[PDB]
Amino acid sequence: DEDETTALVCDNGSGLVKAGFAGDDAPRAVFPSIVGRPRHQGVMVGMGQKDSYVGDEAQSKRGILTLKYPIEHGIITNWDDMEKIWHHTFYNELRVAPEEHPTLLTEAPLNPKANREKMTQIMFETFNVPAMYVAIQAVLSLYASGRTTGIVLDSGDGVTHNVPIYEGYALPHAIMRLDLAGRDLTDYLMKILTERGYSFVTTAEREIVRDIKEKLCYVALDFENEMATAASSSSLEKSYELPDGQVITIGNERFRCPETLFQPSFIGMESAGIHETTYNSIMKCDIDIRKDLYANNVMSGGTTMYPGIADRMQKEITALAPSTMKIKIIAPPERKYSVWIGGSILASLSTFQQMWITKQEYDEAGPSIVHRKCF
Amino acid sequence: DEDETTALVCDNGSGLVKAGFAGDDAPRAVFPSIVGRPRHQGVMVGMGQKDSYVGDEAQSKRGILTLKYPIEHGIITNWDDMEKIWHHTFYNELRVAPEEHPTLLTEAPLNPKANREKMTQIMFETFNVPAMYVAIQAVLSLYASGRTTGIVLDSGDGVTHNVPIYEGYALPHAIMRLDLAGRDLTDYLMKILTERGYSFVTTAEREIVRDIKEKLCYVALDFENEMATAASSSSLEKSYELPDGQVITIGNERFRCPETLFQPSFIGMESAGIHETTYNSIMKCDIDIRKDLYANNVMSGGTTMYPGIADRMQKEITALAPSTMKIKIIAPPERKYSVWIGGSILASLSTFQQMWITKQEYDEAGPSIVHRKCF
Amino acid sequence: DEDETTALVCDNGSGLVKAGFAGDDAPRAVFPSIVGRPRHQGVMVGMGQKDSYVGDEAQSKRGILTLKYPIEHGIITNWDDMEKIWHHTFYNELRVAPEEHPTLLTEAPLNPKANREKMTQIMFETFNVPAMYVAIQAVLSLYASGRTTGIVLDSGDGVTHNVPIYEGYALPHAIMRLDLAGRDLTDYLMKILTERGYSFVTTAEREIVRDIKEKLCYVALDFENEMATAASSSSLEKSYELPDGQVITIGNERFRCPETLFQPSFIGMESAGIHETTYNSIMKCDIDIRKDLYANNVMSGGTTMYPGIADRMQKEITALAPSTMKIKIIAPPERKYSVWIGGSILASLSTFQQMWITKQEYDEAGPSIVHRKCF
Repeated sequence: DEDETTALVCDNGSGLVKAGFAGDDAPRAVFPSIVGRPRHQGVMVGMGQKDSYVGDEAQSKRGILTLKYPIEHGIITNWDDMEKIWHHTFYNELRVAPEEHPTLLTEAPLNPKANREKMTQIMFETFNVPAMYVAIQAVLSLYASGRTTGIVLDSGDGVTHNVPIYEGYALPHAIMRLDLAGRDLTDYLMKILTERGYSFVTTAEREIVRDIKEKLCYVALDFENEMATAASSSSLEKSYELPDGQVITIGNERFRCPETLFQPSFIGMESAGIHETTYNSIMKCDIDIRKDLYANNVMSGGTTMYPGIADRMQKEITALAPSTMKIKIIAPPERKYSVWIGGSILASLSTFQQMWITKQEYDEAGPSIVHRKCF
Repeated sequence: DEDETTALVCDNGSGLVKAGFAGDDAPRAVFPSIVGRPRHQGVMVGMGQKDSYVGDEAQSKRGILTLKYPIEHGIITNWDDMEKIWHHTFYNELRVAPEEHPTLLTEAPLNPKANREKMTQIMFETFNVPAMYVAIQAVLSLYASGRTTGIVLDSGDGVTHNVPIYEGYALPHAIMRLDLAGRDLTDYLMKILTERGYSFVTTAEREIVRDIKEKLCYVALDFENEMATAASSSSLEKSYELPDGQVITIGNERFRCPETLFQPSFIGMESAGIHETTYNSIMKCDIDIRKDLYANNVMSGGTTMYPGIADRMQKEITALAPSTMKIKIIAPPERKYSVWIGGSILASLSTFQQMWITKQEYDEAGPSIVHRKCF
Repeated sequence: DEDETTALVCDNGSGLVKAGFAGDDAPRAVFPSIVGRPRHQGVMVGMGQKDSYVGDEAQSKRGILTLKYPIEHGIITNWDDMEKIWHHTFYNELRVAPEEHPTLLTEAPLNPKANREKMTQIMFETFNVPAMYVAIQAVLSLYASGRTTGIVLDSGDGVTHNVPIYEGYALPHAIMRLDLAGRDLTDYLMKILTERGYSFVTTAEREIVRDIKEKLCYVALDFENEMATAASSSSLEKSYELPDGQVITIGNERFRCPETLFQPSFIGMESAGIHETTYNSIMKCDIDIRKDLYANNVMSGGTTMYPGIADRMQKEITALAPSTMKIKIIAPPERKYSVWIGGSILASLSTFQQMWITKQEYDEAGPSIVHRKCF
């Protein structure tokens, strides 16, 4: 017990952190990974004039901020903010003490040697956690699927990826990435709205554009019919209500914004997203593994979650792929949190006492062991 | 004992003083802060030529006096009138010997350094009280509400005020004063009662119109339905008996005077009243305030008390505010007295023996220490 | 002539409307966008029961009326009120027959388009104007500067904006609206005056504090020093007398409010103010047009007319900008009407007989052709 369920899992995600204990099905703490600092002196009536707090406190909610998004594009960018974040992860969010709990964290698909180490320097030297672990975001998604071989295509908030997996780890020459994903299409949804209207330009009109992404967005299975069919009498017309009585008629719009992730092109770079990108990821992968991977293409993230995406993947990657390979997407129900759940199962596991990085090993060898125990 | 409840508390309020001791629920002395002086060499009563009268004395004998008001616009203008008043406060009202009682005097929330220092001068250097404290009114009103988390919107008699507090650090650029309040409203009630027919000609016809305000009046929860239906058959008629048996019927007048505190404007520019003035005791500074403020919006003072003001505030700030904030007003029972009460409870506090400004601290260091021990 | 001078222009701003004819240097009608409605049945001196008043006439009757603001944040939220405004704009304000008059009406930087079109319905279907145009406000401020290319910051009433225009094409991907502007930076100044020493009595006096910003208010070149400096001996001290004998000794206040536009502050509204939000508008638009953006940064609008604001802008954006790139503000003398002057010239234009959206095209194809004629 004392290790086995007290183990923690804390996905440092591209916009939101997911923390908890191990062997929980779904995260104990979820928060926008943002800290900031005063542009002016200012107090309320409350307690004592503090320097920086974190998350939904400073995001739903950021006036005197200088917003720092310290984990940009899934690689922890600022470490004074990150530390404050983990302080908030324990002594606010999980209501626990660091020296008591081993932690499992996730990292970037190409997290550099020394950043993985920088994580480990802080987690022992300020946080003093008794044991710890960090595993790559993608391997944990395929592990939440529970397949040892495959190809994960992660398009969460600030990063799109493709990582083959076969019997244990990843393949960095195949591994694709893209810096435009779950965020970038929400603002773009505001454009397509602001070609319809909209107008959404308060903060409270901008952060609701986000939610309209989550509901009203679809991925068009054939844009040729659909876009044109929207403008007759038809359907496509849906609506939302504002904080007041104004209806938000959105029709010939709903499907335009996800389509982007299925061909992001922009004047003198072509940022080919989701599909051809798998074919070229697997075409850099092992030739004997390819077959399985064609059938074991799995998705994860916020912006893999739009309605229509799986069918849309199913037709597309096939048209590209060599017709003897039985191809098939695995995009499970829980695929916005899978990165974490893989972690949870990876910690509450009878074998895992071997794979912990401990107190002692750290003092003896220093952070490079956390690289060498991984690969 | 020798300090504890020998400790005095004395609110210098814009028209009214509240003196007393530490550890009392309700003020021991209360008087109208008028200073009279005869316009005639009139050898008076059981003692002949008197230079002055203070409190109700000055209010009876007005016809022979000139009336002075030292705490005008929140602050201590002339220090001979003040000192006369405090001599009345101790040597007449409280009946104490000044040299055995620590005092607490209050201070107007934008009380200049030297003005705090000048209360500090007179208490020790002439009154010779062994110890003292000067206290930011909105911090005493705060405390009394069992909270340090809560924005005082003081609106007394000659003052409106919104002061936000960081455990003492009362923000020096969100604090507000706005002098249109209980006095402006009383003269308004006279005005409207005259349009109605009536003649508030003499002093005996004039000071009754104040008390009518204090009790018979209301704040509309919507000004349409009220200020239409009242002019018919309906309700809303109330009546007062005079110094004689002539009844004074008030119906379309009653609820206009408190309404004023919310909505002036006519034609020109763009400005605020209570609600918008609390929407910019909002827009000011700190990132991690807000969620506290909107839910913990307090009120205090003489012109806060008229029936309807809480529910009227509660709709109003909410329509202005972005609709993710859980908003809630707080308007306590005793809210023309809180200013003193939390004062009193703050002097009978076990933590306070560091805080008292003493004889010695003053002979060693002198005046500024009262400010420097606080802000 | 028959088209040329008889063309109208009517900038529907978030508080004030600006109207007139083609060619004219300065607007023929400037009115408050106040539809006021009665809470009463009754008759005025010589005039019977009307359902509404619009502009100044409504404002004068406040006590008996309910006011609304239909063009909140720049966007037409209620169409009963809007239609009432335009009906007043022709049949009262511009004193002409609409069916003889092409009209040019502005629209917010990213307006609604279902609303550009709803505006296109009412103007033909009820006001039968022979032709008309709807024009993007900020594009008309760069058009008052006679340029095809430049980034425009328009901070008018409850509108603040950043628009990058390249060769007559307003890039919707960088367009900020901020929601702290000419109003918000008055209502606050209102009360800091009152903190010091003031009050505003009854139904009218709220609306003197825009004139106070527009005349007195300074943008300090350093806030830390100036804050202390004001409270020493120093200067800052000047005074404004009322329409009665109350002097407004404002000194220590005068600089604090224009400063707000260089980073508005509280919590549930991010507002990196003026400087960073331009940088983050420009950096959404490409380098080969960034050279023309940094040289061609523009400001129109009431509150960007501040004493200090150009010089402050000049230091403040440059501290964020990549260092060799040459910057200079385009903030011309007439920058509180520019939006209408863009319109007036754009009607008085030899080429425009192809660019009128005609009587006929409307009956054949309907409203969206007015957005499709724009692009």
